[PDB]
Amino acid sequence: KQYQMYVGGEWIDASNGQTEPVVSPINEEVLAYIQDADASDAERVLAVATTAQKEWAKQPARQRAEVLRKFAQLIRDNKQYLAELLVKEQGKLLKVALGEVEATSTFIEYACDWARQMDGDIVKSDNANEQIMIHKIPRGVVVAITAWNFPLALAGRKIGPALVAGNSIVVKPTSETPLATLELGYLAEQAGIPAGVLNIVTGGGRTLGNELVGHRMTNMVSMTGSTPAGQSIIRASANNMAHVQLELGGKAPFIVMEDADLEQAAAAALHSRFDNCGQVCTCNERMYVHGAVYDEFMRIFMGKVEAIKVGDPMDPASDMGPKVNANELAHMEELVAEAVDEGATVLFGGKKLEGPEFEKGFWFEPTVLTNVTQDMTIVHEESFGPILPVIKFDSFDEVIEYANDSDYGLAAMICTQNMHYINRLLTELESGEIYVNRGHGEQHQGFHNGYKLSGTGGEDGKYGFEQYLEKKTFYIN
Amino acid sequence: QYQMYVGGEWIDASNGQTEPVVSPINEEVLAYIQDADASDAERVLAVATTAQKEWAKQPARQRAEVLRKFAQLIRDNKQYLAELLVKEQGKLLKVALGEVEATSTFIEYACDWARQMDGDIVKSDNANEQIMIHKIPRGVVVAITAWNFPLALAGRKIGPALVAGNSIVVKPTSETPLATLELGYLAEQAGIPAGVLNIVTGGGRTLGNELVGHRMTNMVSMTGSTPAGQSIIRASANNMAHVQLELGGKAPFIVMEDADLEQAAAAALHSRFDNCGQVCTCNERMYVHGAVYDEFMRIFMGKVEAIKVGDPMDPASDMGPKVNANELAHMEELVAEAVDEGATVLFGGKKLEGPEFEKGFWFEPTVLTNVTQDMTIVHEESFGPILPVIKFDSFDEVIEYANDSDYGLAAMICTQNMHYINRLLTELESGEIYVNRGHGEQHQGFHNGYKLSGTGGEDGKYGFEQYLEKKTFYINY
Ligand SMILES: NC(=O)c1ccc[n+]([C@@H]2O[C@H](COP(=O)([O-])OP(=O)(O)OC[C@H]3O[C@@H](n4cnc5c(N)ncnc54)[C@H](OP(=O)(O)O)[C@@H]3O)[C@@H](O)[C@H]2O)c1
Ligand SMILES: NC(=O)c1ccc[n+]([C@@H]2O[C@H](COP(=O)([O-])OP(=O)(O)OC[C@H]3O[C@@H](n4cnc5c(N)ncnc54)[C@H](OP(=O)(O)O)[C@@H]3O)[C@@H](O)[C@H]2O)c1
Repeated sequence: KQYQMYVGGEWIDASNGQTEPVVSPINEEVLAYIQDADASDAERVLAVATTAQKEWAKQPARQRAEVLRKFAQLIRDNKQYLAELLVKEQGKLLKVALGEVEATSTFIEYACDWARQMDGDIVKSDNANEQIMIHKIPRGVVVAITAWNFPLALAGRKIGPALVAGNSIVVKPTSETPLATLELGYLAEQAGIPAGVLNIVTGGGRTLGNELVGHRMTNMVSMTGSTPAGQSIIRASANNMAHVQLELGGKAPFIVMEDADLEQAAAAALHSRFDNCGQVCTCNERMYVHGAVYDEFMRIFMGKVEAIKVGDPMDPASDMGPKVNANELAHMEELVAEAVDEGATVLFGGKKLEGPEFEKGFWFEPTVLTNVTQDMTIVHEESFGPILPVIKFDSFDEVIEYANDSDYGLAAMICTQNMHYINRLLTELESGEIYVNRGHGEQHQGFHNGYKLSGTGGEDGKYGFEQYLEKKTFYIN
Repeated sequence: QYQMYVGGEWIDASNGQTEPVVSPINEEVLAYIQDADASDAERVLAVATTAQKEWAKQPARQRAEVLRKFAQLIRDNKQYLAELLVKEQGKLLKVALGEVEATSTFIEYACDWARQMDGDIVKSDNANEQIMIHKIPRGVVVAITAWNFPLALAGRKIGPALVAGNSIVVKPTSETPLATLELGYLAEQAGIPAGVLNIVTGGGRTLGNELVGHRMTNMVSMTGSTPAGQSIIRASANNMAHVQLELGGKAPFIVMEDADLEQAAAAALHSRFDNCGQVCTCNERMYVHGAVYDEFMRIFMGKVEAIKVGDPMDPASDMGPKVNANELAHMEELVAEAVDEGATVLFGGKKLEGPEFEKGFWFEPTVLTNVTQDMTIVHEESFGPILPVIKFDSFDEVIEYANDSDYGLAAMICTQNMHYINRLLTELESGEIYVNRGHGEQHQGFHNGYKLSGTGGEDGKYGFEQYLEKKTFYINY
């Protein structure tokens, strides 16, 4: 099977003859080939997107919302096909995959509610017989770049707001897991999305993606991915000063205070690390446990970790599937060996799975490291896998300083029944997305917003949607 | 000789370095300033970070009252600060009095947003859960200013930054810092706590570059040339500070066939030759419909020939000097290049001659005619009293001409045709549009540039809110 690219309502090949394979993490089966365009394909799809946007913007916002609501429902109609495709290309549990498809639909349906919230401002002038008008208008062409952990939902997360607001979009999905995203091309056509309003091109992030983000025709970049790629895009955007909405890496601490409910805290900590095989940007990446509850907490928590069943993600008994590819599995092995080198203990796991049920695929054991000090690399380098270091602490001010000792500042989780600890978080905890007495997991109406190198400018909600519009100011005498 | 205002104290550059400040009127050395390099960035950032922690705890009404007092002290010393602006920058005295006033009203206007910082209570999809989105200060703001209105640009940024609970590190232009440095004295007089307002002087490419990329810089608000802003965007990859950058312009001034010619001629005259062309919204290319060209030009050239160039303290002067020798040479180079490309020097085009102008940097009001759209003077920002004039035949043509540009800040159009004015909203790629009047924006507006004219905009509601960060809480009960 070989996919094409969706450009201007047609299916076309990369102008270089290049393809790229897509490999299942479950069994290393080559699932399909995709086009592997390079920088020379950017201008065509941007020009097509530019032309289509002029007509799309003229459509009443209510019609745009009606088309996208149909698009989102067509996605829901094909939930089972798309979920099984996500399981095969990306490796997530089937039940998580079904949840990702639903989130794709709801990300689009949530944005449709903003179809009627684009009013401008009538501003009173200091000068007589004069009016100041501040209109909201589309930016034009949005470039949307996605990551592989939730590729389909990350696309809907950006398609929805961009098209509702009257923009056209050029989606460059991750090259690791683009197949389900490419299938949206056919549903876009079924829903009646006009030709060129939704484009899907596949190719190298550092070639095609880099050409798209700095291009003259690109008015906005919405991108999800690692911090180094986001930094490259920031540099590129100096060439066009396109608005950049970049949602990048995390190193979320999970803090268990002395007065936490240990059973609630342990279950929240368990899911927050091992959801999606650790491949969540809000994951519990470093667990801080107060020394007074350490022993009792860890006995509860470790009983949970040791019962995680790693297996085939179509098997309903599986609690954790494979890692997405060999590069990411190698990263697990290197983080573990390096942590042993700097003095840490491997309490559980810490190796790739052995045995007949796992000779194909990229399988890593749920891993807990102890005797970890704050300065070890595993406390600072994002893991994005099932590796959890555990650090003791003795006071709030101590763990706060640990929490902020980071280049990342996306998620943070804390379990405590002390309301004054929680109130100090507003001014003292340098994370943009804070969970109190529960695990990670954001909502469409929230604001997914990362401090420091976790991004520059948030996503979702009203403050995410508002970034897909531009302003135009009129001084009218 | 001036020092730098850091942490409530006055100190020298840690290198031994100083830099002269020269009057454009007579080339008199006015003062020496500190010429600090990158090695002074950390220290001023450290005391700003410390001072912000206590500043943000003050009730917002108290911060507004301190800033209101700061704004009135600036007004109290209007005559001293205006004459200082005249000597260091060369603007006309009455414009200098206006700039001082706009410095105070920039701050006073920002004090009105002191009670417009409410967060959001957001209904959760889950029972017994609350989503809270708080608005908080960003932290340390770095403020970089340009030389054409140095004191107002400072106040345009000091006002919103400090009202919102940030601290500020102001790096003024090295060409014209003196009046800006005087603010340090007034900040002590007003009771601004030590370290909330800091003023450091040094090269933008050394000290400024180190300030904008530093880990302690949460936001950059900068005004200046497009190449400098492109350097700041690249540097911001290192910290992902929010960057509010207000860069170059190339504003078209458009005279449609149905324009009130006398009204259009006067608005065009001031829009180009205000502040010797040193305004980012200046009329930089004049498009005149061929059907009114001769009548409009006879009216317009009459007004140009009446411009009196001379001493900016003399109330008879309508235009003062260019700011320095390099900017003056740029005037001579742009004219010579335009002639070599085929333009006519209809008027002016030379350094002023004769005794009375043997000292200082004096250039004549200059009009270039028989210009084609592709000449360099139609594309490269001049920022001086040079005006090319281009014929056109249709609205569609002049929209293409207007948009054929790397800049997209200001635009001016004179017409009676409501259909033309309505088409501007979708077809004219400028963020700040003036209809049947000249340039000049207002504090309640939104000063916003498309393309390489800047990132997000400044002033008003949407400028103020960029000085705030968000924090999202998912609180489970
Ligand atoms: N903060 C959030 O909301 C959020 C949510 C999910 C994931 N993330 C983060 O994203 C990362 C996920 O893994 P990942 O490997 O997919 O991230 P990645 O390697 O940085 O890839 C992200 C995307 O950007 C492209 N890329 C790489 N360089 C680029 C460039 N110079 N210009 C344009 N695009 C470029 C990629 O293309 P190629 O695949 O072709 O290289 C890919 O489509 C993790 O760090 C995770 O924390 C963030
Ligand atoms: N859009 C607006 O609202 C607005 C309003 C007024 C002026 N402008 C523009 O400003 C330009 C003229 O002013 P200007 O000559 O002063 O601009 P400039 O030469 O770019 O200088 C701007 C400021 O930034 C600093 N600079 C230069 N490189 C820097 C860097 N790599 N990092 C940090 N700072 C750096 C400068 O420091 P040093 O000069 O001391 O070395 C200076 O303080 C014109 O193009 C005009 O259009 C824009």
